Amino acid sequence: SGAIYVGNYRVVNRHLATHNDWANLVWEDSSRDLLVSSTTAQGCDTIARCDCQTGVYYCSSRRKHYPVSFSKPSLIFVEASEYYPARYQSHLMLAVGHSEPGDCGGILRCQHGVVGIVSTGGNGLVGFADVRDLLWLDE
Ligand SMILES: COc1c(NC(=O)N2CCC[C@H](C(N)=O)C2)cccc1C(F)(F)F
Ligand SMILES: [Zn+2]
Repeated sequence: SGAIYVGNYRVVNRHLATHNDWANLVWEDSSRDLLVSSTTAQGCDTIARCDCQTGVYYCSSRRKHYPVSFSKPSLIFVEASEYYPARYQSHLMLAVGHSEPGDCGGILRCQHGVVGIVSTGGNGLVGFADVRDLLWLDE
């Protein structure tokens, strides 16, 4: 679990969005596993606007932060799950690191701000949904 809170927006994994997220929907994209909902309160977070390929993520299944080197946002094949058929997920960045399904939502940050959230993983890999291209989150 986990979310990004920037301005009047809440960014979550689309597959973990609640009834209230859908009732306050701003934008969603199944191909990216992202959903953004509106908030009444002003959020705590800053979005990175950079091309960093290293950073630190929070791993809830270890209660620890880990440093990672990750690939540039790209189209990656993701096996079928209960949430989605087998498909290519776009804007996904992979890294070697521990992750379990419940780790989705953990934030990846670099020195500039929030980069993205945990969205996929397995076999010593962790995948992050990028949010740095979503310039409208800042206005
Ligand atoms: C494949 O199972 C996982 C997952 N689950 C997912 O990646 N997915 C399930 C949720 C939607 C994701 C997506 N964005 O489509 C895919 C995450 C971390 C670790 C593992 C594990 F180690 F068990 F293999
Ligand atoms: Zn950066």
